Amino acid sequence: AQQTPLYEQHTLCGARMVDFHGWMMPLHYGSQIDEHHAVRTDAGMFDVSHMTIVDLRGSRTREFLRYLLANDVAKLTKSGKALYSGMLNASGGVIDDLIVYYFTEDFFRLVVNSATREKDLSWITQHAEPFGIEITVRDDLSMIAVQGPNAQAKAATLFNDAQRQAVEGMKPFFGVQAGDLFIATTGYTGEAGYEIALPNEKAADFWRALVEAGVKPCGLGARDTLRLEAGMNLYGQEMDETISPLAANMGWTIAWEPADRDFIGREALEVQREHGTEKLVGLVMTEKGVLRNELPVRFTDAQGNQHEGIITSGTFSPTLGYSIALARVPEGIGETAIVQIRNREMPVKVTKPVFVRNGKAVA
Amino acid sequence: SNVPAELKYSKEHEWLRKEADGTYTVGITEHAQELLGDMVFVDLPEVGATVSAGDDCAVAESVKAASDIYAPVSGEIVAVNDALSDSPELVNSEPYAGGWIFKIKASDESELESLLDATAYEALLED
Repeated sequence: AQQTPLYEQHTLCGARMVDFHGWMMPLHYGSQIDEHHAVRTDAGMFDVSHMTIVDLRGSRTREFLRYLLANDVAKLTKSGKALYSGMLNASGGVIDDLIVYYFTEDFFRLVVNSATREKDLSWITQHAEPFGIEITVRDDLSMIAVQGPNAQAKAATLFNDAQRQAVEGMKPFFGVQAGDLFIATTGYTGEAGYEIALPNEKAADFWRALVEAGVKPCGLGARDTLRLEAGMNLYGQEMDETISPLAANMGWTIAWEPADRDFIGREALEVQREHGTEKLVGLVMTEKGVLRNELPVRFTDAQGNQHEGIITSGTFSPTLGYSIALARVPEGIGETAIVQIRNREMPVKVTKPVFVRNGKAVA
Repeated sequence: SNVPAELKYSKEHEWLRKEADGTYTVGITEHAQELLGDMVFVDLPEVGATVSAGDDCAVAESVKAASDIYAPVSGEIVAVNDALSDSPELVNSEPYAGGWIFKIKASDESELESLLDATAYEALLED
């Protein structure tokens, strides 16, 4: 595993480093619970520099993306507008989820996860070729996510005047280049904030300024508890190449209309949607204990027949004060289930696959 | 004082404080809490249980993992720390004070002399 460029900054901030898909990354800086609290109530930040940023240019870029992705970038009509989308294989399974930004008719940007960098880049370069797209992997850039109710105001203390005017009152899911900073109102936590990409050689200093602006360093531990409360998927757990997006609470991201836009996996997905699929739900365990990944989830229908699903992600929610999980389960589950933890069947509530909105329990 | 001077210590990163009444107060060290991370639950033994050293007799649950806590010595449990039910984070914030896990009446004197003193434990961490 590589030592990441912000390593001295992380260690000055008290990081406990762990191996994370080939990079030593902070698991936390002292207390993952404190770090979760900081993002819910003030401001926390995450080194997301091992996301890969991909710039796509050429007259056929929009057409290409309308084919590659299952959401529809035709919906991006204002400069800087972003959307979340799945990228599917021919059989309708999820290769990755990603964010894409529109800048001009012939300039878009994709951001992809570290774990799936190489698979996605290969998929992307294979399918872009016939469209004659200039494809730029921006490994020259680092990126920091600043999240929480005071994240934007704290970050914006570091912006010059041009930068503040460019993002003033910017709505969620926009990204804008302002000087050497690319500033986007995106995030993986359920809170307001930015993700800010900037040259590698500037990142350590910018992290330092952010700490000084009152933004708490936050590690992977907190990144998982915040994202899971917010009902946001993690590739490889909530979905993978064998799982349909309709079985991963990604139905809302499929842009079915207009009907004449074919995209990779659309045919398979149409079939899937007609057969019907399993569904991703929330689970809440108010009794003592922690739900864990891959545990069986069970329920008995009115007829007395048992059905089985599986936890895709489990954790302790600091905001709710109970364990929560996302779980993929047969259609027809009711309001409760049972999860096998050790050799005891723990009852759980079945809920929508989101636990927190606006720092409050979606109760 | 990541290692308080006057305590005894075990291999599995617990500490023991001999009390006025001859019993031992037991908890996990600063080192052990550091590696556990924030505690969200603790499962405690029954008051009155007899344990042998190395029995798994409590569980610390963090956001990441359950983690067994072992009896440092043989004896009978005479108390457990009920504050951990509402404040498990004390294991992290006060590992030598409010974060104590249980109290034990030791039943084997040669076990008690194998325990490390402050300096030996500081040395074990030095590896």
